[PDB]
Amino acid sequence: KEQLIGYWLAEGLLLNDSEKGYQIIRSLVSACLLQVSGSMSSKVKMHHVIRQLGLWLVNKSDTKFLVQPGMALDNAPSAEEWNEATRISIMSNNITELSFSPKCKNVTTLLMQNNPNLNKMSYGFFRTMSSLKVLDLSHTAITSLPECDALVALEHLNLSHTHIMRLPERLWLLKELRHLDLSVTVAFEDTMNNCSKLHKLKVLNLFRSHYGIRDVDNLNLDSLKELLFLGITIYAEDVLKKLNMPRPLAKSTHRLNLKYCAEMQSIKISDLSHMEHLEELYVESCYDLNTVVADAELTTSQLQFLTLSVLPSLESVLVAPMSHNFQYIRKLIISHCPKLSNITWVRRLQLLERLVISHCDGVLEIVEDTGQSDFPKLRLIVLTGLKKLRSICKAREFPCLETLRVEDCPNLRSIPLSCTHNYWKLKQICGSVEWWEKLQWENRKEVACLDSKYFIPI
Amino acid sequence: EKGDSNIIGVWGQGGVGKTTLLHVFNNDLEKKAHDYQVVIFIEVSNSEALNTVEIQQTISERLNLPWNDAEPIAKRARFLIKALGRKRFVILLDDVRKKFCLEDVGIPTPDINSQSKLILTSRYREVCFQMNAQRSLIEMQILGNDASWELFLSKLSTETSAAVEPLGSQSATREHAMKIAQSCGGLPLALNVIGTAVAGLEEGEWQSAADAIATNMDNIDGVDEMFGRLKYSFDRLTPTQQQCFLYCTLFPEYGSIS
Amino acid sequence: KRFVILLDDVRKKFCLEDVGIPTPDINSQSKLILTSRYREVCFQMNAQRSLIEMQILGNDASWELFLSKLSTETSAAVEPLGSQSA
Ligand SMILES: Nc1ncnc2c1ncn2[C@@H]1O[C@H](COP(=O)(O)OP(=O)(O)OP(=O)(O)O)[C@@H](O)[C@H]1O
Repeated sequence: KEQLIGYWLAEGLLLNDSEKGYQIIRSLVSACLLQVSGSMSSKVKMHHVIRQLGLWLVNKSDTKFLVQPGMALDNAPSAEEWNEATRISIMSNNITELSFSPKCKNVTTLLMQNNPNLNKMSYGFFRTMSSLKVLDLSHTAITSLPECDALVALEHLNLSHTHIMRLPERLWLLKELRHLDLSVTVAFEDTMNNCSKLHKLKVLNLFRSHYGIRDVDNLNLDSLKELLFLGITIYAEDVLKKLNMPRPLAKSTHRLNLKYCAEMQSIKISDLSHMEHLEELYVESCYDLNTVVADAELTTSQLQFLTLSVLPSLESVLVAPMSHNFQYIRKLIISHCPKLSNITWVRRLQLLERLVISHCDGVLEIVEDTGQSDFPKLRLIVLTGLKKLRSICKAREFPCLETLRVEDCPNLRSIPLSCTHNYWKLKQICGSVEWWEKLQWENRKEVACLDSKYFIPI
Repeated sequence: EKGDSNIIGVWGQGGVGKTTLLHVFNNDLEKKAHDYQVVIFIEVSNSEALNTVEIQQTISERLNLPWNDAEPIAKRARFLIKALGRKRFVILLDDVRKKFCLEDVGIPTPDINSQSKLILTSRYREVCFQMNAQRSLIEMQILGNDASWELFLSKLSTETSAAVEPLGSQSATREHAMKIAQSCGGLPLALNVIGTAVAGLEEGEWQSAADAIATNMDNIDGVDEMFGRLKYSFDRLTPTQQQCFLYCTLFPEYGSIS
Repeated sequence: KRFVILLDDVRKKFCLEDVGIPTPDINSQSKLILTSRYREVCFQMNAQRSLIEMQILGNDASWELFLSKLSTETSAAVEPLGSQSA
C-alpha cells in the first residue's frame, strides 16, 4: 500500500492525505476489486479476472495505456505506441537498452522497475516529458540519469536498489518535486549539500546508502522545512549528536541506518528519545559498536524493525525487563555478531513475528534459560551458519507460525516445536536433512508429522 | 403519567434517538396497563407542506373506520374530531417542523377535562412552543461515554471487536477507538454511521484513521447521507442566519465562545 | 411466522421495514440471509457478525468444472491420464 499511495499522492489524485489513499484501498477491497494478500495486511493483490477487466476498460477508455509488465520483454516497443498513451509501465522485464526518444506530451507516469539488464538510456529522453509526475528507476543496473531539466511537473522519484553514481544538477531546477527515494545505493557518491537548492520537498531517503551524511558538514537539511520523512545514514557520532537537539528535523527520522560508523562504540535510545517517529533501525559494519543501550524510557516512538549486521565487537544490548521500547518490535534480524551473547530479552517481545539470524557465533539461544506465550504472533525464524547456537528457546505456543528455515547449526540440538500446540496455519518448513536428524525431540510425532506434511529438504 | 398537561413536547438535535425513543416507548406501552384504548403513531416529517391525506388515512386505519376517497378534507377532519372525542387516545407525532392546526387534520386538542395525551417531537424548540406544549418539554441529551462505547461495539465485527474489546492488555488500537468514539460526540446516528463505516478495520491503519477522522470527516464513508439528513435544519434558516451560523465554525474545536 | 428470506445481490442500504420485511430479533426464530458484492452494504444491514467471504473455487474444483463445459471429442482429447500431451 505504501508504494501505491505514494504514486497516488504524486499523481495528484489525493489531496496530500495518505489516509484517503487507505480509504480508497478499503473501498476497492470491500468491492472485491482488490484482495489483501501477504504475510502482513500491508500487501494486496489484484485477481486475474479483475486485471483483465481493467485492461478491457482501458481499451474501451480514451486514455490508452501501454503496459507490458512481467512478460520478460527483451526489446522495448517502438516510439509509435508510446506517443499516444498516457500511462506507461514496463516493470519486471528484461529490457537492456533504450534508444528512441519519445514524443509523449500526454504521458504522466512511468514504471521501469525490476530491470536488471537496463543500464543505459538515450540522452534527451526526457525532453518531451513535460507532463510527467511519477517516475521510478528502481531495481536496475544503471549508473547515471540523463538530462531532465524539461520535467516541469515531476514530484516523485525512486532509485532504490539502483547503482546510481551521481545525481545530475538538473534536479535542482525542478521546484515541483515532492518525493525522493535513494535507498540501497551502493555506487552513490554525490554530496547532499546541493539538496538545499530545492524548497518544496516532502520526503528523502538515504537508508542503506554507500554515501550518506558522514559528518556535520554534510548535514544541511535545515533549509528544507517542508520535509516530513527523511532517510539518513550515519557514519560518525557527531552526526547523531548534531541530530540530538530539539527541532522538527530531528524528530522526522522515521528509519535510521548505521554503516561504517566511526566512534560509535555505544548507542542509547535516550539519545534517540528526541525522535518520536522512529520505527526502523538498521546497523551494518560498525567496528566501534561495543554495547547498545535500550533504556526503560518509553519514548512515544514505537520501534518495529530492528536489524543488526556485521558487528564483531558488539557485546550485548541491555533491555529493561519491566518496560522497554522494544515491546512494539515486529521483526528482528541479527547477522554477523560473534560477540553478541545476551539476547534473552527477546522473550519480552510479545509482538514479534519474523526472525532472520546468520553467522552470529556468540548467541547460545534467542531466549536462554503476562499469562501468555512470549511469541503468540510468531511467523518466521531463520538461522544460518550459527556455530554456537546450542538451542533456540524453551517450548512456547506459536499458533501463527508458518515458516521456519535453519541451516548449518551443529550445536542446535532442540527447537521449541512440539505436538502439544495446534497445527493448522503451518505451511512450509525448510532446513537441511542432517540437522533435522541431529535435532532432539520430546515426541516422535513431532518428527513424523513435520517430515511428512511441511518439511522441505534442501 | 404525572404530567398535568396533555400535550408533551420533545426536542433535540437531529438523529439523537427521538424516533427511536418514540418507537421504544410505543412498544413498551403494551407491557404496562393503561386506560388508553388507542395509540396512534403519525409520521408528519414526510413533508413540510402538511400532507394531510396520509395522516387522515393512518388515523382512520387505526380506528377501524371505513376510508373514503372522495370525501372532502374538512368534512373528514370534523368526522375524526368527533371520532377522537369519545376515546382516550395517545397520538405520537414524529419530527414536526412547522406549526399546524391540530383541528385542521382532525386531531382534537386535548384538554385537562380529557384523559387523552399528545406526544410530539421536533428539531426546533420554537415549533414545540407553538403547539402549546411549552410545559411538557424535555431536551434529548446525547448519550454518555459508556453508552456511546457500548453502542460502538455493536456496529463492529468481532475480527475487529476481538482486536479492540479485550481489557487488561493495553494496545494503541483501543485508544484509537477511544478517539473515534469520542469524536462522534455521543450522537447515536453519527455513532451508527461511523461504526458501520469503521466495522472493517484491521490493526495496521487504526492510527491513521483515528488521526484523520479527528480533523476531516468527509473521507469516511456514509457521511454524505448523514449530512443530507441533517442538512435541512441549516436550510430552514434565513440567509443572514445561515451566514451567521457558518461564521461560528471558525472557533477552535471543543471550545467555548461568548 | 418463522420465515427465511433470501435477499440476492443487494447493492445499496435500504430499510427492511420500508418494503415490509420486519427486522428479526433474538426473541424471534426467523433468519434473514442476504448476499452482496460489497462488504460495506452488508455491514449497513446490521449483519456485521454473520459475514462469510465467498472464496473462489480450488484448482481441482476448477478443473472438474472445466471438463463439464467441454465436448468429449475435445474432452477425450484432454481427459485421459497416463499419457502426457501438450
Ligand atoms: N439509543 C439508541 N441505540 C441505538 N441506536 C439508536 C439509539 N438512538 C438512536 N439510534 C439510531 O438513530 C438512528 C436515527 O434515528 P433517530 O431516532 O436517532 O432519529 P431522529 O432523532 O428522529 O432524527 P430527525 O431529527 O432526523 O427526525 C436510528 O437508525 C437508530 O438506530
